[PDB]
Amino acid sequence: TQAEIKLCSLLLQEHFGEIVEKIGVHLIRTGSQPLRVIAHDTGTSLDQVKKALCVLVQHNLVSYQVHKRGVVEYEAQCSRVLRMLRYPRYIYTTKTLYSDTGELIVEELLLNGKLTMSAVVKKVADRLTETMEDGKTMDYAEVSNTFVRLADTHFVQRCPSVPTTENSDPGPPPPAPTLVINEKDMYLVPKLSLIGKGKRRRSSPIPDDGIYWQANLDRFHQHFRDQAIVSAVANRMDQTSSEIVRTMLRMSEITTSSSAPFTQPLSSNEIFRSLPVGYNISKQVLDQYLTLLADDPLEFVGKSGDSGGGMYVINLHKALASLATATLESVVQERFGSRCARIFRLVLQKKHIEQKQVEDFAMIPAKEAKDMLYKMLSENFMSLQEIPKTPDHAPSRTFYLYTVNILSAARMLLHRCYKSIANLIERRQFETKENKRLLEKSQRVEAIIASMQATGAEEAQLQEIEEMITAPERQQLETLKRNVNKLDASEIQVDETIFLLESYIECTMKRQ
Amino acid sequence: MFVLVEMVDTVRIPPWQFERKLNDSIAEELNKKLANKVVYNVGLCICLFDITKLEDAYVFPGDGASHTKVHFRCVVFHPFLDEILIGKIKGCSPEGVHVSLGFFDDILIPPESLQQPAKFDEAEQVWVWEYETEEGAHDLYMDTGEEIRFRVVDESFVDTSPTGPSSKEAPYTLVGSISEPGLGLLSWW
Amino acid sequence: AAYTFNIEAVGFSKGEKLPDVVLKPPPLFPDTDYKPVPLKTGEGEEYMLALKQELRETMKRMPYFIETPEERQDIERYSKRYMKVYKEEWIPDWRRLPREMMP
Amino acid sequence: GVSECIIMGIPMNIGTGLFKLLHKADRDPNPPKRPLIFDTNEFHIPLVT
Amino acid sequence: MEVKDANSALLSNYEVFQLLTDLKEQRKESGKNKHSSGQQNLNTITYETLKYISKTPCRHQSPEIVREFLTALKSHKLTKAEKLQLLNHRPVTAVEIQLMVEESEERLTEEQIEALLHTVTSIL
Amino acid sequence: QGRFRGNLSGKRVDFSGRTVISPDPNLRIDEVAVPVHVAKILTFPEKVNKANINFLRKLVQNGPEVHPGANFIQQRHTQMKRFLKYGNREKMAQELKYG
Amino acid sequence: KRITTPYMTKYERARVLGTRALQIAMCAPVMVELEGETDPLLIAMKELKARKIPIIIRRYLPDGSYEDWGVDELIITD
Amino acid sequence: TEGRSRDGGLRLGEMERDCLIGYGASMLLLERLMISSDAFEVDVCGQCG
RNA sequence: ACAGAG
DNA sequence: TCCAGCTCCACTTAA
DNA sequence: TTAAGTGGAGCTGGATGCTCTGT
Repeated sequence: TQAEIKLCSLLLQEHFGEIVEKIGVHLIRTGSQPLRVIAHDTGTSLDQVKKALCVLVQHNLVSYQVHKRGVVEYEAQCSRVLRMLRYPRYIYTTKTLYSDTGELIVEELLLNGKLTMSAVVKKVADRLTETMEDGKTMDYAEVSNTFVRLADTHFVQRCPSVPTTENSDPGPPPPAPTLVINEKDMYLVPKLSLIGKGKRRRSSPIPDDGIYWQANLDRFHQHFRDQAIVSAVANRMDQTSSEIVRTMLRMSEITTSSSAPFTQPLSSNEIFRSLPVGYNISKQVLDQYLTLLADDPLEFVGKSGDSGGGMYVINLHKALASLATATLESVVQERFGSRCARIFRLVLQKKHIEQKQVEDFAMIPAKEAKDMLYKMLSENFMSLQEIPKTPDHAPSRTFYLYTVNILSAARMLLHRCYKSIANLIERRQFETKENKRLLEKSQRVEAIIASMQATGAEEAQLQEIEEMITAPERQQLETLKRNVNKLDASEIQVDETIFLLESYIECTMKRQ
Repeated sequence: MFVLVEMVDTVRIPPWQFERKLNDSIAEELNKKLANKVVYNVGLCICLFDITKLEDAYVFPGDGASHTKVHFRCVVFHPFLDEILIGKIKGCSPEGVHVSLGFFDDILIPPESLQQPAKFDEAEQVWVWEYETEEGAHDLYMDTGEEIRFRVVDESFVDTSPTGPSSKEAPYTLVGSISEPGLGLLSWW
Repeated sequence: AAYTFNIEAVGFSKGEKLPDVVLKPPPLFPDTDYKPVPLKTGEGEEYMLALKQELRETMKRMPYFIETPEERQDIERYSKRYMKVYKEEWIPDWRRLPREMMP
Repeated sequence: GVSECIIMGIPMNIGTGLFKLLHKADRDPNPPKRPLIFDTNEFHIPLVT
Repeated sequence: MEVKDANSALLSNYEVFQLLTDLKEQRKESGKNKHSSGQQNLNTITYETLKYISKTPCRHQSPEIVREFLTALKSHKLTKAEKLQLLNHRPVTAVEIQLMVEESEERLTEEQIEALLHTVTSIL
Repeated sequence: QGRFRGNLSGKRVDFSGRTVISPDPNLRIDEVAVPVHVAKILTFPEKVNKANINFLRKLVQNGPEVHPGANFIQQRHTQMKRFLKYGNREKMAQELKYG
Repeated sequence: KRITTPYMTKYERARVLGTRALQIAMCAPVMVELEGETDPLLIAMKELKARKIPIIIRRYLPDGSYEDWGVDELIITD
Repeated sequence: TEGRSRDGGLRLGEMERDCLIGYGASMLLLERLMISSDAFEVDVCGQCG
């Protein structure tokens, strides 16, 4: 995981600083360590370790468990720091599904890690004073009305809470309080009759104290898993075929776990009432879709039942394999041409095939197909089987059967994506740092405008801003900004490939 | 205007100077090595101030000379930021005014920090200062160096090390200022 | 010239058509047959781009961005109070934090 | 070790390499330091509270 | 070689005047040798540095002149850099004390400034 | 014949000789008789100081062919050896400095 | 106090005569009155017999501590 | 070099090294095998090794 | 690679 | 030419 | 009935004195 530790070295530096990433990378790289050796193995002062640990235990990035002799060891979560890259995709998917108040609720949770409900309804209502005008303040009711609708849909979950020391072990204080999750009240919100108004930044006791709320990242990944399956059906068959897929997965939100190969089977009698009524479809045409989607050999859905009319299940693990295949075959075409992707689809279907059968079955001749075979074994998309005649395993007396393995090529393709994002961040931070003379010069001409904007700001200060020698230099600052906007956007779009890859790698692991 | 700089060093004393007290032979050897030289981060060393601790005088195998580790303090010309000095002019150039400070010579008064009523010359090297009532545009900065009084605003360390294998830039640079009222020649104020 | 190995076990049964001798090494950046697919645009893809650059400027200003402390300042002066970087300090919930982490 | 002192060309530790020699020069460790005049501690109480 | 402390103590230019003069008393009894230019770089930086000091008002001073110049200036609430520059250049008017004292018209009253002119020139 | 046994732990040296041996009881038990053909080839680099300058001037004046003699001469801070068979050795004996 | 042996060993004797001969080979001052000797090792042994060599033998114990013995206070022998 | 035809020079072998250790001779074992065979110096970067 | 010598 | 490690294979106990 | 830990048997990789003197 050298690409993961390199990429986590950048995300901790941009979002938290330099004397925290040395603590943060060292916990990922080596393992769970007590507190005295982290100051030793890195070399910072013991106070700066306590600052760097309290900022990493805040954002749910490192954990702690008590071990033998009462020592506390800190263990980082490498998968969690990589999910700091998907923050702009999280704030937008709570803008489509929820109001702009709910867009700011997730934003204060992702930027502070753990907050109380009383603190977030104040801070969101304060920040929504900028979004409004003309006497209308934001009040604590309609913020909390959006908040409790999130906890009904599990996008905000309660943190693991402190234990009750009056019930469990009264007496000597432990070095670490040994927190524990409670399944019942993760979403059982505390009641708040206290209301108020958001202050407009004029610049001139708590009932849920201890009840901290955090963003539930597993809920979004259940939601993003839906749109990968729903928009796949929308391209293949029909939009009416896609809404039926959209209907079943929305019903399967609260009733199945996030790791289940087959969801709860829903009968076709109750899908009909569950669909929105704008679709002029009968019960019989609804049974026509469910028997032609069952006719798909891709098996997005299945029958799996006979009682209650038409019983049908929609598949979860098999739907990811059809997407991760399409994820893995989309890059074979764009890197090596369309005629090379013909082979990668051929050797995938006929599971073990040789050279002579490929050139026959794919109508690509010798010396042009064999170049497209040999550039994929070196890129680890495709392997040999090497069935021998003798135990000598000599090359002149054996058969080399080509084979495409989905799992080994998907882990390989994910490992390229982590380094691909780290290279984009390194190119942006290179061009940002080398124009630190341009940006500060453009900042000083704007600071004359920014400072003294209204109080005593005469009109004879607008002509000395373009008058400085930055006037032909604006060509490069516009060449700067067209570079930063492309590299930031390409940093986001690679995360679409990661989620289709990482979900397939996660779902195929039994984790026994 | 100086600072003491506390340093450690290992000094070789060759064996023909064993007739002489070791406290005198170390002080002669450290002045032969540190005088008139700009150490990188601390500045220009003038002379040895004192020796503060003198450890054991080992004799290593393969040599008869006595090696001893020396703790000492050295006086260093290193003016702090925003300090007022007095010195003479070396001459004039379109790049600025070259101010001489006795032993030291690289002091640049930049044209962006000159006194504002004259900022550019009439294609001539010697810089002027135009006062309206008397001496318009001819109050000159003479190359013979009458005494001025300037204010240091910037100092810079360039690492004069070899870049590349083997087989003259100024390492200790200093940027003064004159634009404050009261600075300048000793005649003007 | 003859080698230690047999060429006939490598190949070259005719005895001719040996590969040519590379005179100059290949370039650092060999040119590509295919190009990057252009980016996806739209009103959803661009708002996430706008939200991303706002998070850099935000999280660099928050007190969780623990800067490194300054040192080796040369002298004291009265302008230190004018150059005092003021910023509010966040304090955690020590009930959730272990006891070994108090300042 | 002995065998890799012979390879690396440094003198070995056994034999005559076990001890170190000092030269008995006329030396005065800790000589009387020069007193400072300006920056003594009794005249420079700091400015800030 | 290695440096243990970058800025140990501030030095008045009288302390260098006493240092280079007492260095000269044991110097020039043994000339340079042309075994190396170490005796060359020593002699140029020692002679010329004392000549720059020999035009400054740091001459004719004593230790106890400096010991009382810091004594009278103890009750004026000035920094070490503001107490040092009053000894090296001997300010005689109130225009350069606005340079040697930062925000001089805001920390010190006009009488407090003018008493500082009498403090320097009557001791030095 | 590798590096470790053949060239590192044991290696060929110079200032060394090898001859047939033969007895002599008129010597002591701590003496050895070196032939003059080997005593002219083998040299010991004697530094010039205050105690041996009059001896080494005569050993330079004998030269490389008469037996109490010298084959090379090296200046004080130079690394180049003047081969003493040529030149006037009465001049190079007068210029013997210390070191 | 000092607990190690008071007799100079053969290794101390050999290296003291070696380092003293290398010092006398360079132009170091001689503590005894030489009488026509040219080999520096012979002058070193005359200085050893007369107890005048300015070398302090520092003996390192295997833990890290040491003892500073003078040459003029070890018992010399054959 | 090797032999009498090539003006060779003699060999402190493996066994004669073992005798010089037994005497405790450290500087003689340094002079024979470093100073008078193949003495040399190298430039070493102390950072990257 | 072979022969010698101690 | 002689000798320690490494790996393969039957052979009891234990459930 | 069989899972498993440990014996005995075969395979493999290592080693075997110091120099000069010549063709």
